[PDB]
Amino acid sequence: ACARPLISVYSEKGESSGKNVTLPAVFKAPIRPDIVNFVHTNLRKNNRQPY
Amino acid sequence: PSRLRKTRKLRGHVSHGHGRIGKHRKHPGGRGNAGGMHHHRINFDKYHPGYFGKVGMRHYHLKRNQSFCPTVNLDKLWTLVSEQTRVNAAKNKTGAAPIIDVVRSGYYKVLGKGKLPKQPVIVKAKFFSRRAEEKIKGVGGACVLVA
Amino acid sequence: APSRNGMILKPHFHKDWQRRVATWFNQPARKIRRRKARQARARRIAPRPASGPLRPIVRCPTVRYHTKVRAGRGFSLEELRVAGIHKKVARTIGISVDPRRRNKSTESLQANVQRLKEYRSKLVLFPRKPSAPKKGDSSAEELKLATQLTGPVMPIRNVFKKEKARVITEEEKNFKAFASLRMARANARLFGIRAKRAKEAAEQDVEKKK
RNA sequence: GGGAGCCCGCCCCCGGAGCCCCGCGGACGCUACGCCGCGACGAGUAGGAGGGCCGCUGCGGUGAGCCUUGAAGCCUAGGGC
RNA sequence: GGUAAGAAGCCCGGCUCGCUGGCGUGAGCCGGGCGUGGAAUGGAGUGCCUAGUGGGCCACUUUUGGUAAGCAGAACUGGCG
RNA sequence: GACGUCGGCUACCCACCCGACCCGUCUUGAAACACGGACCAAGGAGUCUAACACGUGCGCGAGUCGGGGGCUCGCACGAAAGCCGCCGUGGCGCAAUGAAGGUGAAGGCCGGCGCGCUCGCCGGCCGAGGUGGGAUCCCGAGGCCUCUCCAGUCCGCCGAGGGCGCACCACCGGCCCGUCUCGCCCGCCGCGCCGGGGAGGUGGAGCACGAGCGCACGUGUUAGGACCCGAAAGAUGGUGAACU
RNA sequence: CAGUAACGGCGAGUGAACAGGGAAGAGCCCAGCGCCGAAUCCCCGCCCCGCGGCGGGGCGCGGGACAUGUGGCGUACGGAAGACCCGCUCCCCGGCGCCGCUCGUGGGGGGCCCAAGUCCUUCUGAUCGAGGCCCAGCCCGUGGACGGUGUGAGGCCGGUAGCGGCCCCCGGCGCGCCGGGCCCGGGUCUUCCCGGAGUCGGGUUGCUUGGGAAUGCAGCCCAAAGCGGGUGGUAAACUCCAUCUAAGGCUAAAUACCGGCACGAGACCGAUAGUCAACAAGUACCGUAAGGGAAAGUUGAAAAGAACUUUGAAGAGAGAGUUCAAGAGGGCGUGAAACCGUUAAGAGGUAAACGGGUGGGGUCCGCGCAGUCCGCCCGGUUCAACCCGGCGGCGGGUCCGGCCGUGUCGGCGGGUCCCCCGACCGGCGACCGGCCGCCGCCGGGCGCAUUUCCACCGCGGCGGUGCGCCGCGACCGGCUCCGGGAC
Ligand SMILES: [Mg+2]
Ligand SMILES: [Mg+2]
Ligand SMILES: [Mg+2]
Ligand SMILES: [Mg+2]
Ligand SMILES: [Mg+2]
Ligand SMILES: [Mg+2]
Ligand SMILES: [Mg+2]
Ligand SMILES: [Mg+2]
Ligand SMILES: [Mg+2]
Ligand SMILES: [Mg+2]
Ligand SMILES: [Mg+2]
Ligand SMILES: [Mg+2]
Ligand SMILES: [Mg+2]
Ligand SMILES: [Mg+2]
Ligand SMILES: [Mg+2]
Ligand SMILES: [Mg+2]
Ligand SMILES: [Mg+2]
Ligand SMILES: [Mg+2]
Repeated sequence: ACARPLISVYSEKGESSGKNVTLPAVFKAPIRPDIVNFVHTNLRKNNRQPY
Repeated sequence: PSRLRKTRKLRGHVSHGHGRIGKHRKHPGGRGNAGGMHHHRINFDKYHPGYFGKVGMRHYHLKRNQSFCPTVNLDKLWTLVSEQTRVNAAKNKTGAAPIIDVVRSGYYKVLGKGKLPKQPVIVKAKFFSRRAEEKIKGVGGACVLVA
Repeated sequence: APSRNGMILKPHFHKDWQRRVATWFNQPARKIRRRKARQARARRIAPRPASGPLRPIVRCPTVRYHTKVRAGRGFSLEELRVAGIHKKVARTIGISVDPRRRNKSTESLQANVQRLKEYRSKLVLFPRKPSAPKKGDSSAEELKLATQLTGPVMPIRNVFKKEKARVITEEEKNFKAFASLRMARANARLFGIRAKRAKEAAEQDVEKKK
């Protein structure tokens, strides 16, 4: 359970309103560039037509 | 990725890594498992003992459903039931001895491997072994046969 | 040629297999076509269930499973007779009927009859014409719902009965499961030969009489 | 902390002792996959391994990239790495 | 050409034995005490995959057949390959 | 020394001294009186699928999985992506051993009941044995000191010595299945050509507090056309007596 | 399931089925057995409807087929007929027209259309280029795909998006009418009925299969029965069990689709590649024939395709002209190498060519009309120092106060997920409001021994260097020698 601050929402013209939302725990997940690169490279081949 | 493969490093070399005295021919020794008795006998006899020959009785129409009998050891028997059932044991001062059905979890035969905790159980199974029954009786349980 | 302890492998690629290679690039198009056909068929029968007719309760053979319950092809004629539904009428109301299925056990018969009764209870029989004839439901339960029934009708669930903790007596403790199994196997193996020996002894006594 | 020594007290802090060590903060050195110092060694066919900011083509991102005030390609007794 | 030049070695005390024995052996288990075991040089041990090779030749020395051979055939070592 | 003078290693041409035989290949041996080769441009030969084994990276982990199917989009990017009482039908692993009928992995200690009979039966206790080597961790006398003598809790380094001892190796024991020998007893719904247990050898791809599953990369061996080019052949179906 | 059971010089190799999870799911009809007066069917004539996938009805002692068997009931899940228990009477075919335009969110086909710069400068032969235009800039945007237009265009044009519009045809679902066909049930009981022959099966031999004392298909021979027959993966006898009813027939869906019709797409090739064929390609051409089978794209934006003068018989040139460019001139974009002619330079009796080291001559390159190269410190017009106000920032702790936030304790107050105050601790960069110290900026002072720019005479101190050719001194390291003395 990492420290998750509060993120302020903004209106259609900027000028952040009074509503606030706590940071979801997904943004505190570990950053794994190798895993992202592996998954992206293996997944980008699935939309490929045969030749 | 052919980029990382060995063929890229062999460009410029005459023999391509297959020797210049003995070239890379089609099938110098034969195709497949040829020569298990002649000229390849040493490999078969020193790495696959019992390859040649026939042993045992034949079974023409063999069905795997008849011989289906999964086994579970007493080492992991309380895992088939929820942990709260095991927590509600050695308690209530009555000797509840909850019933464990292994056919429900997908097991027919109960084997005696492992150590059973000191708590009475009711074990219902298609078949039982002598050691498993001895362990269950010693712990303080009972074995029940179910068809 | 073998080389220092590899597996002995026998690939089945000695025929002209490249002539009969079946690719699966058609798989997403096949799934889309199946989904479109399924949606069109569901739309064609607007109030009827999209899955189709009700299926009976069936237990599986082949002792491997021996305990799972799945959907059958159709209700047997005995079940229809007990439930009181004509075999020719039943197929017109959404009840699967097949005439090959036998009926050995009373429990399966009763379970299927109860299932048929439950299905009949929750059935909305629309009138043939706008005017309501006999056996047609009231117009109150006709505008209340006219939608499909997603998924199988009355889905089959393999339900188990929980057993309460017991008060085990000495009789259960004294029971010998392994010995009983061994004795049962021996009796099954030796029944015929023991009968033959008994017959031989009886014949010996009879020939001693005369 | 006490008892004392070849009348008592101080015997102080680097925002300053100013340095061949400064335990108070620390590169010009820190693309830590980086940088720096010591020693020994350097043949090679068949073959094996590693590094290529060596080269070609196309795809996903990225250079607020280049370009009719001139892209690719080609020629060059020009300047270099 | 084999061995030995010590800690995996010696010296005591006590247990076990369906083995062998007159008492005894013999082996195995536990407790305790004693450390540079000739010279000189090296850091060692261990596990997986694994290509190529499987036509050789020459020379000092020993040596078989042959009159002999830049002949054919062996042993040790060193080279060319 | 500075308006016809400077520096330009490399490249343009020429000269001199030394060295210097044409490349690729078979080969013990090639410059060979061995083979291929006039010259130039373009193309040109270790690939892909499947099955294995090992190594490496990632995720989960006694579990792991997406095959196929289904629900969301009318496909720009998409035939992608997200999800599933389908999360598991099913595969692999978690249990092996016999041809099979089948069987199927824990023991030890303590007190008692039979004569402790290295054998059977009752209650409690410890719960993968022991030996040797074992990276690391624990205790650790004492020493090193500190502007003088003593006392002294504290921050240290070394620390003789004494221990718990990972992983792994070697050995001695234990357990499971088949088989051989010698044997004594236990139970019943049916007392039998019933079933079960012991000790001592041996055979097994076993247990002895687990490590697999899926994806990706590389190497090696194969089936395929199988690194590329090359026959003398064989078979099936058709066309020719305009030559002879 | 499963590379499994099994087959196989049990070698190489071959190799299913059941169950389970799914996609889809739909059941039926004869002969025979029997009951109905052949109650059945086809053809020709006339009348009425519609007739471009020739039908329905009526009128015909008009014909034919059929008793050597048509039609109705009825088929293994039993059927038929009576008895009498129960509630009651709409399905299909052919036409006549009609309203809703019927999901890719208006079903299919076709036709005609629907937003916004050619805005101001500036390049160019020509912009679709560049800069700018009430906010990345001017306007549209449910339209920022694509193609064409003299380059590289959201707004020039066609299109693109749209539950956008209009105009015709077709298909499908529903409404009213006409012609009709149709007197069509369930449960119990009682009485009768209920089966496909040269076929099964057996022997045999050949082929086939995983099927092994023979899986299936077969030529030949034998050749049936009816509580019978078939199957129960080892041949045979006896004995019980389980499961179907063969030798007659029909049927969509989930499945396959290198040919045909019409579309869409690509991490594919880019004219020796990709189909043989990007082009008058299965064409030219070859063979008697079966057959074999190519090579071959590119001017230019626009032909504006060179008028006209001159030599030559002409092919060919010299002028002129077009074009941005013919230094693009009809096989014409770019135009390499092999090879050839000429021009400029060098050289030449051991074939040429090559490696190492210099020299000479050319080609241009970089200087320079000295290049003595700078960069700091020192000597010879305003503000820093110091105050006032404002602004922003940094760090700190009494945690000064609250939030924030981690572990425990308390209120059980709402196995895992939440609320309130109080205490301790990690107060962790998770935030503020005040306090202190400091920093920077702006505005006021601060008028000149301080402060800051420019140029010079110092080569004064430091650092890297000199435009090229050099020379000298001292110190060190490693070598080759020489002269002495002393044991
Ligand atoms: Mg379904
Ligand atoms: Mg060689
Ligand atoms: Mg050879
Ligand atoms: Mg030779
Ligand atoms: Mg050579
Ligand atoms: Mg030649
Ligand atoms: Mg090439
Ligand atoms: Mg291998
Ligand atoms: Mg060939
Ligand atoms: Mg032959
Ligand atoms: Mg398998
Ligand atoms: Mg009839
Ligand atoms: Mg355009
Ligand atoms: Mg455009
Ligand atoms: Mg427009
Ligand atoms: Mg049998
Ligand atoms: Mg071509
Ligand atoms: Mg040209």
